[PDB]
Amino acid sequence: VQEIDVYLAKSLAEKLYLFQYPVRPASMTYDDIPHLSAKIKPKQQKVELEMAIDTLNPNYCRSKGEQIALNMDKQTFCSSQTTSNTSRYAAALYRQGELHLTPLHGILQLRPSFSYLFLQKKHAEEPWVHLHYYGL
Amino acid sequence: IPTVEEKWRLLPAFLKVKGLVKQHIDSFNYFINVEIKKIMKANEKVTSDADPMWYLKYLNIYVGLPDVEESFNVTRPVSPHECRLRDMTYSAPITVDIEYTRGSQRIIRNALPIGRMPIMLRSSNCVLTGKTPAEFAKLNECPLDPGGYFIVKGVEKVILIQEQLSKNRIIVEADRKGAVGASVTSSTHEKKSRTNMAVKQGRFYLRHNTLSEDIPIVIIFKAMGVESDQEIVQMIGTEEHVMAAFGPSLEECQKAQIFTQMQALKYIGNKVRRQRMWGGGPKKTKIEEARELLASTILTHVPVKEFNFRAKCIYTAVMVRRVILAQGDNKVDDRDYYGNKRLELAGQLLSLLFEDLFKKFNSEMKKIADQVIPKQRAAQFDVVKHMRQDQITNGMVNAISTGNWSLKRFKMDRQGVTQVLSRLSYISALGMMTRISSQFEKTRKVSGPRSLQPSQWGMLCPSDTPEGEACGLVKNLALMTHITTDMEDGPIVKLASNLGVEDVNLLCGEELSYPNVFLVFLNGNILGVIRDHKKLVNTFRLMRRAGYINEFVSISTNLTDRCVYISSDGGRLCRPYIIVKKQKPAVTNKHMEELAQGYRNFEDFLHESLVEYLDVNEENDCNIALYEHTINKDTTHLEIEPFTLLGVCAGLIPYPHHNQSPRNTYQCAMGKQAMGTIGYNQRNRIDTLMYLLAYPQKPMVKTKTIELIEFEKLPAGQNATVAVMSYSGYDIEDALVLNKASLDRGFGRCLVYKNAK
Amino acid sequence: KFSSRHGQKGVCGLIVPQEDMPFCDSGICPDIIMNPHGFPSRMTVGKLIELLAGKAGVLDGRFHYGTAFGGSKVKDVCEDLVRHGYNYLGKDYVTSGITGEPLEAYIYFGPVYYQKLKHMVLDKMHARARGPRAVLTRQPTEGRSRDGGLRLGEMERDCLIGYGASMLLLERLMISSDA
Amino acid sequence: FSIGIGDVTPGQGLLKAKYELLNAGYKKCDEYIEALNTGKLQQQPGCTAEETLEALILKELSVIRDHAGSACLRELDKSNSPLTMALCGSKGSFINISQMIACVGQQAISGSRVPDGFENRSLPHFEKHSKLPAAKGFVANSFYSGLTPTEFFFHTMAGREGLVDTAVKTAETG
Amino acid sequence: MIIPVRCFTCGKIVGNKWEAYLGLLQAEYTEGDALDALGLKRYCCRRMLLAHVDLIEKLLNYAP
Amino acid sequence: PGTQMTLKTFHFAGVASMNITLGVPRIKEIINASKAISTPIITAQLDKDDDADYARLVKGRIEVFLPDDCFILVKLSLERIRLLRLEVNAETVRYSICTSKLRVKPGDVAVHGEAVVCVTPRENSKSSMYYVLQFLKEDLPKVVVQGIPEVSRAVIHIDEQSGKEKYKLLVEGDNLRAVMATHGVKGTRTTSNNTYEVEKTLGIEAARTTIINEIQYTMVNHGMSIDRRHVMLLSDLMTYKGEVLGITRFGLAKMKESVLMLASFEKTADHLFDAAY
Amino acid sequence: LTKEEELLFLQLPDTLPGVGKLLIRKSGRVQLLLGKVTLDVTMGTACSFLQELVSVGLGDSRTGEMTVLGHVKHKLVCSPDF
Amino acid sequence: LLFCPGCGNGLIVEEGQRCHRFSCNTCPYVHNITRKV
Repeated sequence: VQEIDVYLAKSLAEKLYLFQYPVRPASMTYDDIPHLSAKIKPKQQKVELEMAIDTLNPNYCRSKGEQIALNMDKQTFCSSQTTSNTSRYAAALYRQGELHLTPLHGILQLRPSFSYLFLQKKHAEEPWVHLHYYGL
Repeated sequence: IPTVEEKWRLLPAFLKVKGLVKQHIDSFNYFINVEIKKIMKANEKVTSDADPMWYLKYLNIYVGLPDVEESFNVTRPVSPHECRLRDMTYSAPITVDIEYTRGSQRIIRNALPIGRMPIMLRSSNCVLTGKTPAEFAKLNECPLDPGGYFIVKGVEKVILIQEQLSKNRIIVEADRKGAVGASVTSSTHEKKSRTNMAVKQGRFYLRHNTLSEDIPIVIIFKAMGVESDQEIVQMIGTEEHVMAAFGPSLEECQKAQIFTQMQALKYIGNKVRRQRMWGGGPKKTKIEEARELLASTILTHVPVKEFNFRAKCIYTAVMVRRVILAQGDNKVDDRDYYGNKRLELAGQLLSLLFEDLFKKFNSEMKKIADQVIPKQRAAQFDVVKHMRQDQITNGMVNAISTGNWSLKRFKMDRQGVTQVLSRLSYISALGMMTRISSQFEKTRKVSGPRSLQPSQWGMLCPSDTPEGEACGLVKNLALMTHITTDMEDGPIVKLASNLGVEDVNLLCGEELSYPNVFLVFLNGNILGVIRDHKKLVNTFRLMRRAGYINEFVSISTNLTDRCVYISSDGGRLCRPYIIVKKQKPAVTNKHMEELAQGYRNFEDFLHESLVEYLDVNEENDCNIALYEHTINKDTTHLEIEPFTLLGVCAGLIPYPHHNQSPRNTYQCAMGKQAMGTIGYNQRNRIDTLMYLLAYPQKPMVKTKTIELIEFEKLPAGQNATVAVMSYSGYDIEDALVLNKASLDRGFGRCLVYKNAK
Repeated sequence: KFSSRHGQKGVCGLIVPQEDMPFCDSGICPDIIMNPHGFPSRMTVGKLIELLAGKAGVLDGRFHYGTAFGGSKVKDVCEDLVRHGYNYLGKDYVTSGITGEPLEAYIYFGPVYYQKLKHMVLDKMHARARGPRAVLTRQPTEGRSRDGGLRLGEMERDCLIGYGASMLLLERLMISSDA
Repeated sequence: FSIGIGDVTPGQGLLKAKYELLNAGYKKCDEYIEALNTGKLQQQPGCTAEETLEALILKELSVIRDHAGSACLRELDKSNSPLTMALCGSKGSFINISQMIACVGQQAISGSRVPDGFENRSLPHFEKHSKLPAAKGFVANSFYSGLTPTEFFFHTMAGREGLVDTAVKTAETG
Repeated sequence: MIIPVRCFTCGKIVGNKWEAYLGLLQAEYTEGDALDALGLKRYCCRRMLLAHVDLIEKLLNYAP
Repeated sequence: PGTQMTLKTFHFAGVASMNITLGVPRIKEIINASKAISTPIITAQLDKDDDADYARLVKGRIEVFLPDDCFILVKLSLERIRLLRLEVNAETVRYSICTSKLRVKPGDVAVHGEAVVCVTPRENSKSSMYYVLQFLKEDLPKVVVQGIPEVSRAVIHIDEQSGKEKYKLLVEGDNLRAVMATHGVKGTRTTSNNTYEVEKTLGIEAARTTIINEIQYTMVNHGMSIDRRHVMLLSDLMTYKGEVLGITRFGLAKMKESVLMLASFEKTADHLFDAAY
Repeated sequence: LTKEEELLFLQLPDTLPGVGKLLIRKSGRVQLLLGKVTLDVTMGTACSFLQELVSVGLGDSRTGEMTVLGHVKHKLVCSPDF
Repeated sequence: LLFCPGCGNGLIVEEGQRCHRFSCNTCPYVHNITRKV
């Protein structure tokens, strides 16, 4: 009968935006986040990054990007936004001793954009981005 | 008092507010009441394109009842006699106030007739409701006429009830050759037919309403971009067979090319056939892949109603997974199942015609407005020029009379709907009413949907068949089988957001997971994720069963597929049933001294979980029992009574046990036309074949359902002494030696009338 | 046309006078007569019972019910017939009018409820004097709008030509409409 | 001739031969229907065997009706109607002095017992996935002691053959 | 509509016996015994009263 | 006799499988001789007078593993499954897969594959790097396991009729000459149930007799025995010119017949107007 | 359910303003006895991990720095059961 | 069979002539492969 109590933690959750990845289930793979070159919008995130590709394998057929452009190689994302359970109370970090509720903002899915060829007012302009680590 | 009498005295309890005919009057009452205002919501608001915006605006269109009540017979009030003799028609004008957005500013709100509603005789506007068999003298009419039939130039025209299959619903058949995912949706507008096919050896394409050819699905999923084709395959499924079988289509698409949306979709941008309307796209020169994608908001053409295309994506990706029925050779989904067939009814056809005649009149008003610009006068929109008034009259009467609901917006020029009441007695006067008529049945002589399916035990009669051509194709909705019109989907959306039904925009193609039972079909409308069907469904039942949401909202829990429906839309048959409470029927053997004498006023056996309303589906879930006497303790509902599958015209045989089925089909055809006492009107009226008797006699081996008809006050045949005896070679193949001296003493007169006009 | 309440739609073969019909012993002689040849191959046993609850409901004053899946069984009705003086089986003990002595095998009786249908033999009086082939629409008297009578359509002349006699067919040709 | 009722009442001294055979028949059908989950007998042979506990139960109910019939035509005292309308080919046969005495079962649909039409069960007034001589049409009540509302609705679905048989007969022949 | 003066298969006169039952259904015998205090000792006339529907009253309610 | 009786004849038939197939509507198929017939059923005897095993040997004579990657194609369940189903061989599989290596699409002959005791079918080098697709499907299905190269399922009747034990082959695939190599046989008694096929495969009066007996199977169901001379006359009408063109409901290329039947297309339409113009 | 140190994600049915407590009951029927005593007796949810989420708290690097914190756990729901 | 996990696209060749290795179309990456059915 663990009666653990839930803090209605007011620690600002306006910052909290869930990011989803219906992309990377194959081998528990992650982004190894930095890899930054980071670009993000507040509304329709469109997270554009430095998902530079590995190099151990033989050259990864770099002639592909060299056909048009690869300047290592960004594997960027456009956020498939959703309106969803974020406003239910969309919980957060939970120990076995403490429980901190925080109400998030709109969840956004993330997927590669395949750039093979009114947010622009300021939301699309916003990508000055720094994904970084701080125990907080 | 006993265990039994309770369940056989629920009949006069529900046969008063919603009984045997009264579905007709209920539907049309609502359609007078509110649905006409609903169609008023299709206001004009477009009429002044080349104008200083002199739009009209219907303030409130009611059937003679904006601020008025006695406008329900507007020929100086007139009974059905003064309509069956003078040959006149019922008429109530569909009056309305209008809200000229006039540039000369006279916002004129006069009550303007827009036509006439042919009022169903004995609706909640007629002068024959709430009246006693004494008040039925000055109105020349019986108290116990069926009621619900129209007045067409002095001719009683009933409206046969059709059986048109459900909209909004996948139909995953299995041809002997290949599977067919044919989701024949609608939007109350048109028979849109966005069918998928198992086309060519694992190759999937869409015979959309228009599109010029067969479009490989993976390109379709591109059109609602999920471009990470990994996501396509993982969403369609995660097992071996599904992935492998779908593989060929992604392989063919990629071998063509893999592009995102701005390319490889010109492959469908030009391959579109609704491009055939080059002249129908006069403005918006913007027309190609991106632009049939801009007009791909209507490329919904399905129940699911979003702008971010993930809803249509998952709809196609459950389509594509419920067309590959995991080697769809063993899985079969049959058409003729009365959860699928939803009865469109006299009122519903009148609602289509409400919609279409008001829109046609508004279109001609729009045309007059769009030509009247040179007129510098005030009467660009004025009532005086607004003068098709009382010509919706002709449209309605032509529809009800010729039987032609001739249309343009709904793609059906139906003919053969309305018929004339066979007033040979009041037995066939009912049998004509409460009749359901079949529909396409693609090859009607291919007798698949001709034998009576076990799927409406109750709701349609077993023995009412006109042997010949209309056997199994004209149907008597013959008893207790209540009927639903429409609901509000909102207060199930709320219980979905609460009760543990997720938002599908929080998950991806996990949807092959057996704990995750994920049919949540709120009337076709999209879907709901969360698991725990065996709690959502059961608490939803046990929430409506206690005074909350209106007891009609059936929910099926099938386990072969992950089926949990929420069907809260029209056309549904129904029935009442006694709640067993899983151990013992919740009527407690002593509701009789409330079922009969004083109180539990009534239908308050629906606000107490005591007796409740099923559908076909929910009957496919529950476990009913015939009698209490043989309940075995797993039963969910209880039969009120066995004798109400045999219905109003068909429950006339005495002891229909012992006869064959052919014999009761014969009788339940013959008994209709048999000469009888038309009732109480007879002499006051004039009508063609009033085949009276002169000395009729009540039945004498009668049935508890002969009383309920009230048509044992009006018996149709003499009651005859009879032997069983072979006289002399004339009797032989069903022939009768009827003695004279009883024809002489009056056995079986006739009073054949006829009519010269 | 008659019906029966059991899809047993007989027709008036004879019309006998009163004095010839069998009389039981009390004085009752039939109105209708059936012969027991509509039952054993149609198996309407919902009629051998209706005549039990008629004659048991009137001989006692009752007014009986046989209702779908309920009703009133054969035993109580039999005992009612006993109480007012008849068989369990309600089979009377009739003598024959024609000759004046008992029928050898007993005779079922009791009330039935005969319906009297439409479609008689007076609304169905039809006959045609002559048929020529006209000039207006250049038709013979086909079906209605010219007379009642016949209409040798598809299967009818299909039978007509299928006889096997030469100038029987020739006569049919020479008398068809006009020659 | 006067068919009364005693012409179609079986004695109360050989109703037994219907009740006891109903017990035996339902017993053996239940035995096999239980078996097809464990299979100790067993089907396979048959080939197939999924619904080849169909042919066996079909012929068990056939044995039931044959026994019943032959009980409908022994004690009939020879001074009888329909007995004397099937001893002489006159009107009706020996399978109509049985549907009026002991056992009108079993109906069919297409030379096969009543299919489903609710999922895995014919009628809802029954239990899921459980074929038996009741959940798939088998009337057992002679029209004398007429029937029950789960033996009538399996009668107007083989009854609706002679109304579809004699109604698409004139489709090809015409 | 009105009472057959003769029992179609008996002969007995009947029409004299409908304004007694409407006075002998309120002395409140059982119908089966209002139709024994007036003579009807056969099938026939028991039918011809027990089975008949006096539409006379209800029709004449609005005759003109 | 197609109109009167359909009741106590085609429904007992209550209830069993094994060779009760059609009744009156076979008249339609005989008269029309339409190719859309869904029962091309071709009966034929066997090593008839035998026991179940004695004929079962020839019955068997009448007539599935992991495809891999990294330079390998597939394998087969060449184990006793085939050795207990029907006498074939891994070499037979090699021979079959050699035949066009596919149906209707240009696979290869590749001369050849199956260089192991169990087949290694040597997915031909990716010259058409397009598809492993055909490489999988064209070998996945049956090639040497159809028994006629175009047929539905074969049938077996281990049935004791006419006292002794009869053994037939109710094959369901056109056409005759499928019974060339049924070394049973019984070639004297080979028969058919499709008029136009037996027209070309077998003799003329053979097809006449088959038309006689075909309409004399639609009438053996109970009662009805129409005169044999009537079906004899109909069969004589069938085969004026020898080459059997049975009287169809739409027309025939038989000039000694009546030209009237040609016009009866059910029914007259605009085609006669077009011919008139 | 489970009693661990995950970083979960709840759903709560929408209650307008008319400290929480996961006062788990016996037999696993986990409840939420909350002020305004309404009992949102709830958890046990359809799973995930085809999505490998990240629970970023946007630091607004136009003014701050974003942080990847709480990638994903077994999401939770609430449904006030009756 | 398998999906090139870089940009979520398809796999193409066998390449067993050299080894297990790939050039996923439009996802310019390399992985190895193995084990269809």
